[PDB]
Amino acid sequence: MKKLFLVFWWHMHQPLYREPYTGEYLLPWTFFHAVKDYYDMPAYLKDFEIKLNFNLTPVLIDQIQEYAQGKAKDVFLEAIRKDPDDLEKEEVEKLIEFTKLNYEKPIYRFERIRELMNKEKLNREELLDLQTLNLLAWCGRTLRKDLKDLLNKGRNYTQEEKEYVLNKYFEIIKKTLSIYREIKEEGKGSVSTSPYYHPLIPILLNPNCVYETTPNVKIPDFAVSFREDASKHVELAKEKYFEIFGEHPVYMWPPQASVSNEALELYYEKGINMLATDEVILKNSVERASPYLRYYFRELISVFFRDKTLSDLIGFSYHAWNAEDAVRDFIGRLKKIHESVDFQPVVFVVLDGENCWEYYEENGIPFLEKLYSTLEKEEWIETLTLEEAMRKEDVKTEVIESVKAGTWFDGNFLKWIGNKEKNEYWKILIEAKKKAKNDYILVAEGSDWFWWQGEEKAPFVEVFDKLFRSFVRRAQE
Ligand SMILES: OC[C@H]1O[C@H](O[C@H]2[C@H](O)[C@@H](O)[C@@H](O[C@H]3[C@H](O)[C@@H](O)[C@@H](O[C@H]4[C@H](O)[C@@H](O)[C@@H](O[C@H]5[C@H](O)[C@@H](O)[C@@H](O)O[C@@H]5CO)O[C@@H]4CO)O[C@@H]3CO)O[C@@H]2CO)[C@H](O)[C@@H](O)[C@@H]1O
Repeated sequence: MKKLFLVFWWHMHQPLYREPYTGEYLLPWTFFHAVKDYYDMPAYLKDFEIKLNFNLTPVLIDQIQEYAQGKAKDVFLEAIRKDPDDLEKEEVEKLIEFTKLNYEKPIYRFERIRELMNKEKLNREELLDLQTLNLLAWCGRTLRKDLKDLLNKGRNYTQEEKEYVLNKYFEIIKKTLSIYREIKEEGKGSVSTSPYYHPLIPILLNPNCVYETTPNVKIPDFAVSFREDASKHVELAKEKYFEIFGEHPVYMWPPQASVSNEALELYYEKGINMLATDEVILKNSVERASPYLRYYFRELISVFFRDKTLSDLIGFSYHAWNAEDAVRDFIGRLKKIHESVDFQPVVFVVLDGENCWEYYEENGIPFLEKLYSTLEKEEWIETLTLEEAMRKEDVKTEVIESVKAGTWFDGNFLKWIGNKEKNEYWKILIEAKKKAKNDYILVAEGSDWFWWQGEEKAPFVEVFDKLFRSFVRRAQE
């Protein structure tokens, strides 16, 4: 039987939201995505006989452990936790703006939220509901079955009921990293990591990588070298992986799929057997390649290229469709790949594993449950782990010699460098690295800080600029 080999690689990352001096988490994005996706995505493998693979960044690992140890001083979560009678006006405005940002996401479709937002003034019992419903909107698949009745109530929540939800939420956080260990040991999937603080390795190694796809951009004069710090990102991530899993990582996802001939060399010298990047880089780098093949880079390392179409469909398109339609579309495009090639194709599906689900109905649980059940019965599709895909001899392999540096965002680095605003953050980093006396410089080399800068008016970009400038300052002391 000619088979199609499907590889799912779910990338999970949250930049360090913890302000260095105050030790306060200024955004609750780690807590809400952990209680909703970080435990629940692998928990699918307990109920579906398929293979899924996950990528965890070290900085995400650090935050979840702090939240699981009760040490994270989340300011927003404290506004949820407290009785509304102890709530200052600023915290109440913070709660209402958080609800306004998510008001139109399907996971916030609670009738009570319609009322309370249309309400001009709010009493304590209404504020308790704005807190509790805000927590309950971010409920993952596991606890959605457990707290079904609280979720069915929809209103008239109490302080004790909200605190019960919160303890149940923290139990999931305490169980999160064990499930990644469990699915790795059980063979139900492979776990990978990225360089520690999600940096852009091609830029740190040689900033001239931006001109390979964007020749007339203006980048800041890099008067300092970041090549040593680039190795530290890879090297420290292997130790965090060894801490959690007891072995060194052999598979790594380059942050934002960023690859260069130099990064690939570095990943080879630090022991990475395989990495993955986007189809755009393949089309820029090699003449008429297919993304359905294992690739050897100069015999040193193995590179797989993701399917941009299928991955973006889940990441951006399928949320609008009914669940049955999206799954049928997905299998339809897989059936066309099967007939497009005269070999047994490998189809790599890589995307962020947490951010798309909030825009889906019921946090995407129906779509995922129909996709995993469909994939269970379709026998021309075999889901694989990254390790199984590495050892499989039914996957055609070709050797390539070069790549053109880029990312999965248009094949260029323009989302992080190129304009005056983005270049401001690099000039700050370069000048600070000249004076950097601690490793908080590595936090400031994270990709997220540069992403939010100057693109458009966006949510809580203030908070990102505060942390960047805080990490930079603490890096020079
Ligand atoms: O810009 C218009 C555009 O986006 C709109 O969505 C906005 C959301 O409605 C809003 O919530 C806003 O706020 C958050 C986001 O919700 C939250 O998740 C926050 O946290 C993380 C991600 O969770 C995390 O995964 C990480 O993501 C990385 C990703 O892992 C990596 O693979 C790569 O893709 O880069 C991502 C960023 O580096 O980091 C972010 C933070 O860095 O992110 C936001 C900041 O608070 O998010 C959207 C901003 O507008 C609407 O969808 C629509 O108007 C448009 O499509």
